[PDB]
Amino acid sequence: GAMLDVNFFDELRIGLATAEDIRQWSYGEVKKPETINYRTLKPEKDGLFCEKIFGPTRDWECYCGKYKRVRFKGIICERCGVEVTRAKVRRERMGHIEL
Amino acid sequence: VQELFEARVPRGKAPIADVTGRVRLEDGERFYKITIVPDDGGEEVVYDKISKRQRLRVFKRVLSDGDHVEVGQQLMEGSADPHEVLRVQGPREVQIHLVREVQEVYRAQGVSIHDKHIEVIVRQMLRRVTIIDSGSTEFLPGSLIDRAEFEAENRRVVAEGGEPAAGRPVLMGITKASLATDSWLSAASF
Amino acid sequence: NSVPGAPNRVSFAKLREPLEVPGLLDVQTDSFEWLIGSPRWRESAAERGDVNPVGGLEEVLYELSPIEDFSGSMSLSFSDPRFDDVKAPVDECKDKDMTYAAPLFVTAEFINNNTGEIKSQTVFMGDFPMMTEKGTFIINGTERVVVSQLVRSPGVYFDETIDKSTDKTLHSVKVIPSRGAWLEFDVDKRDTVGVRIDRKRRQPVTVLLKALGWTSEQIVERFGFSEIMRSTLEKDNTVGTDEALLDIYRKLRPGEPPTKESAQTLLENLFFKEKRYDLARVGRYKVNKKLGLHVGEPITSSTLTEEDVVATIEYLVRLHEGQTTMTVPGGVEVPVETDDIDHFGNRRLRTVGELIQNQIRVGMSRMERVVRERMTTQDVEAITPQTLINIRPVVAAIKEFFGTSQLSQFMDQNNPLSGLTHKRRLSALGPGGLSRERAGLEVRDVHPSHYGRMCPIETPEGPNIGLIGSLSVYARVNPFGFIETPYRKVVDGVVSDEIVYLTADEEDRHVVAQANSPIDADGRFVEPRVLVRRKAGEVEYVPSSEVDYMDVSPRQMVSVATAMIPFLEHDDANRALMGANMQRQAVPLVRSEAPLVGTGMELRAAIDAGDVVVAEESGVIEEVSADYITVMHDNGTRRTYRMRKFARSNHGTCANQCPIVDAGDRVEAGQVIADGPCTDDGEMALGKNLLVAIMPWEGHNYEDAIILSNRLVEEDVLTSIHIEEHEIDARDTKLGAEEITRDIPNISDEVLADLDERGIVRIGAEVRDGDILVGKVTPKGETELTPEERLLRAIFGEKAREVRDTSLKVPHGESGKVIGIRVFSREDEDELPAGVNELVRVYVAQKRKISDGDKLAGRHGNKGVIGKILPVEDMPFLADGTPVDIILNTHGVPRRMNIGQILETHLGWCAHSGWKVDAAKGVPDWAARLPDELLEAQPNAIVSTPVFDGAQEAELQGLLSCTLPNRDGDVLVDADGKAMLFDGRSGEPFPYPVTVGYMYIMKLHHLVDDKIHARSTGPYSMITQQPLGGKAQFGGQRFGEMECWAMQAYGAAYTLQELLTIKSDDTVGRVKVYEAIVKGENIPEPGIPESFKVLLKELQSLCLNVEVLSS
Amino acid sequence: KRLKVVAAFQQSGNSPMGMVLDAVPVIPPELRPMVQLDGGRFATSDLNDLYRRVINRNNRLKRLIDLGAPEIIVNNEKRMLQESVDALFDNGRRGRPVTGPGNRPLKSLSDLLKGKQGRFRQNLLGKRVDYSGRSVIVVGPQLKLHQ
Amino acid sequence: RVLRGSRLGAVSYETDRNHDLAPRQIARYRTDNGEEFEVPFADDAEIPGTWLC
Amino acid sequence: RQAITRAMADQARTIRIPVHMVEVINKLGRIQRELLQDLGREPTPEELAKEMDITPEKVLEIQQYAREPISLDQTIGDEGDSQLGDFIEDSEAVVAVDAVSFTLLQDQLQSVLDTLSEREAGVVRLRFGLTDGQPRTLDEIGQVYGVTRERIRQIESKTMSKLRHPSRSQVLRDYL
Ligand SMILES: C/C(=C\[C@H](C)CCCCC(=O)O)[C@@H]1O[C@@H]2C=C[C@@H]1OC(=O)\C=C/C=C\C=C\[C@H]1O[C@@H]3C[C@H]1O[C@@H](/C=C/C[C@H]1O[C@H](C[C@H](O)[C@H]1C)[C@@H](O)[C@@H](O)/C=C/CC/C=C/C2)[C@@H]3C
Ligand SMILES: [Zn+2]
Repeated sequence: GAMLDVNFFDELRIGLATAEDIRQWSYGEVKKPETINYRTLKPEKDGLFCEKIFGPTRDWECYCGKYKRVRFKGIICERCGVEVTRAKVRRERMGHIEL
Repeated sequence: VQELFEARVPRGKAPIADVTGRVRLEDGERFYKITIVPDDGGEEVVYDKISKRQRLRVFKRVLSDGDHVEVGQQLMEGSADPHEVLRVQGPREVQIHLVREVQEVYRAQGVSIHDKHIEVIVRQMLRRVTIIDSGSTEFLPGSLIDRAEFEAENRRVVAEGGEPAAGRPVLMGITKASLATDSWLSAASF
Repeated sequence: NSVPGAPNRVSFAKLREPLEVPGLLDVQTDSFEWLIGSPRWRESAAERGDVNPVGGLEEVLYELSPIEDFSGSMSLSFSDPRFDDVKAPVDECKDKDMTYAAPLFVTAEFINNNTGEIKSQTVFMGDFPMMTEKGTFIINGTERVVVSQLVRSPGVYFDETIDKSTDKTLHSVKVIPSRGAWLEFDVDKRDTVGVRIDRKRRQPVTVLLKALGWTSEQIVERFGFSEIMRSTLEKDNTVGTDEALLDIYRKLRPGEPPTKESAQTLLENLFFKEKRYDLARVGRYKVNKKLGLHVGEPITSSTLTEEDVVATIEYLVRLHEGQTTMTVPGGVEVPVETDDIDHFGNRRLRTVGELIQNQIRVGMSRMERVVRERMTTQDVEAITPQTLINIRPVVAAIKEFFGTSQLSQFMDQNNPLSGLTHKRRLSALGPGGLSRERAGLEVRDVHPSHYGRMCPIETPEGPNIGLIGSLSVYARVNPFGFIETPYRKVVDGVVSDEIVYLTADEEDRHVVAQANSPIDADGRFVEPRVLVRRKAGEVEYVPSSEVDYMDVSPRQMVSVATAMIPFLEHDDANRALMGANMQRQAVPLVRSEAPLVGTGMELRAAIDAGDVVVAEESGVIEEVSADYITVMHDNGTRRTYRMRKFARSNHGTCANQCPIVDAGDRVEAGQVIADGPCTDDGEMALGKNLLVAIMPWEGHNYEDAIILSNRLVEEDVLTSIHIEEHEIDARDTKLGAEEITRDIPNISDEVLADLDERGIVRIGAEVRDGDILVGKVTPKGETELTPEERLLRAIFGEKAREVRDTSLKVPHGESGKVIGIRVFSREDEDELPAGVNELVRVYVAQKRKISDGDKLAGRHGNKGVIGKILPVEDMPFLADGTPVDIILNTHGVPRRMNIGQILETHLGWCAHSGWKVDAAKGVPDWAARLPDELLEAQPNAIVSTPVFDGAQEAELQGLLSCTLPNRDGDVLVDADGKAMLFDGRSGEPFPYPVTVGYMYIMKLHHLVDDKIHARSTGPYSMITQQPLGGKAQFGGQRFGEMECWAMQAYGAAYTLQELLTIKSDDTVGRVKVYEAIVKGENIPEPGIPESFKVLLKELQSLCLNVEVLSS
Repeated sequence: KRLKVVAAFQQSGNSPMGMVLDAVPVIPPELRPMVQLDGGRFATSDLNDLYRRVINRNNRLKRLIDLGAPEIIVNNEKRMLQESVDALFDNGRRGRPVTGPGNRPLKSLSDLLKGKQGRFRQNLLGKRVDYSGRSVIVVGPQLKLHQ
Repeated sequence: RVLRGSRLGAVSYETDRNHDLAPRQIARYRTDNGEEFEVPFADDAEIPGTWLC
Repeated sequence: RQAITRAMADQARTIRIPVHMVEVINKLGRIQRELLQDLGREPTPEELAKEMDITPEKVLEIQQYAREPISLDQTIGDEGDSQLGDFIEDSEAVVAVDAVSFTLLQDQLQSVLDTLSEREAGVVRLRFGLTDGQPRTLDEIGQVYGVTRERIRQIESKTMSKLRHPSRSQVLRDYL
């Protein structure tokens, strides 16, 4: 396996994914049919855009706004729950639905 | 050109013989019943539905009854399907026929293509072989695998399990052979 | 001739044609005033019978009326539509971007059956757009033109398709109606029929026959002479008429338990009730003509009949048997034959009235459904037609037609020929028509019925050949939708003057003579063996007594834009196609000189195009100016004609209008009073007249390139205006509202000197590429500050300036003066979309010169870009110092078969220099048929050789031998048409004489400034990370698939890796590449593209464990 | 023809359990963005409707099971859940496609791959590049051959 | 002519430093079915009792 | 009917809108339909606010809230190969010249601060957080150097006067 992908490749093996691998890729169970707030235009909690699940919309900032510096990096806020990191991790983080 | 590279059956499919001997040329009612008398003691191969709109092949004069024809001689006029010339005249002669038939098209416009540009494509057609006897090594009848892979395991499986597979050369078109590749990622794009 | 203020354009024609050209926009105006129901249309239809004339609106409202509920206890009527005036005139609507509408008013009527009432109101039906006097509608400010459309006529059809496995001709019939359900009576591979009522599954005809109410005995005494129907009679296999109804119900409807009551009522509700099956009036007339049922009665009862069905089956089985005729019981006999779809007897023309009528009908269906719904839910003794009626689906259907449809297109105006050819344009695509991918190859070709109804030349030449055509010149549309064509009738060989308009069918009934036939000036031909056209499109030599119809003239089979090519009969069809297509892409120049040699179609095609102000009534001129002409009529009243100066067209070109009348002149009705964009003194003028040599010159005119002199750049000969329109709007946001002002943050006061005190620029300021046009600043909000920006602000003391600049800047590669400023504001109470307070539009204009790269063309498909603009000294001058203007190339002439340009060149030199033949010993022999007052002509005199009856070779050669000299006695051009040039560059004479003359070339709308386009780094896309595409943005070129094949075939792997990684998608790589180029280091190694990771995330998202492995 | 797939499942280290599914993954929201334009006209990405239908029917099924209902309601809800997941993975496969406003079928998750508009056919069709440009061409009869 | 879009997210530009960061603890949370998860909380911060895993 | 209308208020929209806003939006739509059928034209928003006993800016807010989103999977141009999402400029992207401008500005800032002394550059960097991203105060600077806060403030004002020179600061002036 390789999750950083620094330009050295030999094989691209496809395979049928199971329930354990599906709930092991995921960063949280999405459990509400909400996308965005209609008034303040921010992502809802536990929705299809939730910053707790997928990550922060703004670079190096939590949702409640407590941490805003690069010095706080790799940590998770105690209140809002968003891991402070870059805003390109919303491109890559996946979630799962429990049927 | 496209019906030659796809190895489809043609429209004006003139038949071919299978063995030497004089012909039992018979022009029936509204369609011909061409039978061939073999040179040696053999069966007389009958060709059923040869319509009168097809024409007699002219060679060396016009065709006559009792003409001692060759092995893979084209019977009527038209274009033989290359599947039948493979099964009759082996793998060498079909390469001679497939190049010369395509190169007859491009000469009508005075277009010059060297034959090695066509011999690359014809090489990709006859890479695989059919399986009629599975032997004892992970095989199934009707499968078309590579010639270089069918023989290489048969180099080893003749010892400790010596039931060799029975292979035969097959001719498949470009659209068929492009799908059966070893990389799923390339064949996904097709 | 027959136009009062006409320039004297002397003609070369020999034939005296009887019939003048009709109104060129009647194909629009007659159809729209048929739809309205104008009194002019009322008397026009009363001119030829039609004792009950009805408009489109009253026809729709009569086929809707009455509306009834499920009980029949209440009914709604509809009657008497009437219009108001238009709410706002034309120029005000085009200014304020309102549509050009007028209200409808319809007297509805509600009748209560139980207790007895009427309730008569005057229901406002909705606003309704109206056609102007040029055949154009106005939608939201723009100018839209509804294109006509060819469809297949409803009726019966017949064909056979032989299968070679069967070797039998298998017939078929498709009775295709309008708005109905299909049904067929095929013949299978066996000797049995196949009846596919609406397309579930095949069936025998005995099932439908016994289901219709027929016995085997009536089957035998009606169908009595075919083994096919006798074998299906013995193979009927289902006994029982009610059993036949049950079998029909069980076959047509799946998954439903059959019943004997509703099945018999279903079949009458499917094919004989005139509310869910309506073959139109045209279709009923076509069927009654084909089978001969109704021979003298008016066409009513738009549903089918069982007599027509059994006559169809009898016709099919007798065509399968093979006959020449058949009479039906009770009707006249008819010939038995198959049918052709591409014939113009089966291909009618759904014009603009038919299209608007169909949209109004499909709106009124939903309005009727809403009425039928709320007829029950409402309470009685309280409701009224004001309460029952919802006009919003009707007005939504109209507004959804005029915008956002295929047939409603922008008016193609960059010269008045282009508007005239965007109207009268016949297509086969669009709704109700065949798709482009589903277009058969046979429908693209020219059927022999197209002679006089559609031009076989003018059509687009992309992947749309033959799908789009234009009308002919003398053509005309029937009330039914078929295309008429005039013909001179001829009795006993004496050609009369009775002009009879034929359609395709009765054209095929007769035999048709030739236009240019030698008539003895008494009505009769001089030879018995005349060219003629037979029934099936054959060409014969008939004796001159069977001829019963002649053409009116030549150029009948040609379009308008193709009839403006001199010497068309010498050009090939492909190059004439290219010439007629490129004749309407010409741009309006600033001087607009009339052509020397032309046809006689310029004057009519200009004064019918509507871009020329015509004097409405005869009178005397009171006052001219640059802006208006006021005439004084014969009785007191005055009228002022407001010109349009520098109005923007739909494609950026200019639309000036200058007068041509003086102060004290006297005008007549129909006389031209003001020029248009591309007009000179009344007639069309799309280009200029230029001296031309045909030598190949130093490889600069290699492979259709053109070189020019510098005189055309110096003297503004090929220069044109171009007007562009910019727009910005100050919306409202969450954080506040954007404001239009001068206080732009972080911008120097040096570039803020142009614009005035309120933000916008002032009229007359010349702008470069990238200057500020409208000052606009938006609120932005609060962000954190980087320490370096904080320290620079602490050092310099500049404030935060929390508002963000998003101003309006002129895009790349544009310049020019500023003509006009139009500003709409919320405080001045105009209509605007929601949340927009200020809309401001700036009009920038520039004066584009000619340049190398720009595209020029003649009138014969001889296009080509400008290769070089030489100075005036090194250009091969004539024998007396005159330099030539353009230099064409020889090798492009003979292999394209368009020596019409050579004949135009010779006749242009003759028409420039002026000739005078010598009638001392009488007229010379070559000029015997040459008409009078062409024996001598002044220099710079115009002429007109018409399309198919023009100059001849002997006439042109003898006229070219006598071509009187210029200033000194020096005939510069000898008898072959050539001259002894001098090389302007070296100095020696060219050793052989070169063809010279005066051509007519035009400047096209493919200028370089709209095409040159570059990008280093600009805007990127959002979903994918590729650079954006298009000249409107910065835009990058598509490095496609075959280019990747070429880069693989070279072996250059590194360039392909770069082009697919660090120039498109490597998001962390692009900034490093730009940094490495700026700092001057080596370009770093490329990474994984974004598209591959997107593919990986999708495959992981689709429950597929895709894994990358190394070792 | 059955021993093909039976030996396919036997020979590899796979298992046939994954053809029934118990947890559905969610593609990241940057690949299905809800971007606003100038003026607040929002632009969704047409997979959010499918995900919303799956979430709604799953939550309703959970509420019905916790409530306790007769078998007809629970079987109808489970059938609707199954059809929602089917429309999410491939719209238009089983019967009529789930359509949006104006009878337009929604671009499902499999429609990003197949067809002329898929990821594969585009990625073989080629990308757009920086550092490029075009213009009309004219003849250059004074240049040398490498110019 | 051109239409622009914007996701509602600010984009900064800084240096991804790996050396000097704010230090942080790690706490283990336990679910019902024996699952363990480790959450890096900040130092000057209250450790909440329950936490959605 | 209560449960069906409640579910239609909840789940029939892409972005979620609460129940009272759905009720006033449907009221606004019904009143606009009635005034369209009565007046014959589109009503003025001030007349709608007069009818609904509210303010016209509230009418505009409700009309802003009522706008449903458009989809990104249709064909904008004539050819269907051009989808809608391939004409959207990502305005929140990296301009790729400001980034290298920021790096060059950081390098010039480092050189300019190196043209001062050690203590001056130290107190300016610790004042503005130039090295870690944390703006300390004069108490922390006087703690790390062992002097009063007022001496640190005097040194800071002296250095700010030193940097405010044309010779020392034209190269930084050109960066804004
Ligand atoms: C492909 C097509 C129209 C093309 C856009 C233009 C014609 C293509 C043929 C050609 O290359 O010459 C078909 O048009 C109709 C229905 C289906 C098709 O439309 C289609 O499927 C494609 C578009 C249909 C409606 C578009 C409406 C609006 O899009 C803009 C504004 C509105 O109309 C467009 C402008 C149309 C006028 C054109 O006119 C052409 C030249 C330019 O291409 C344009 C100025 C001239 O050739 C003009 O004289 C001929 C017009 C064709 C008459 C209508 C035929 C059927 C402009 C791009
Ligand atoms: Zn937070």
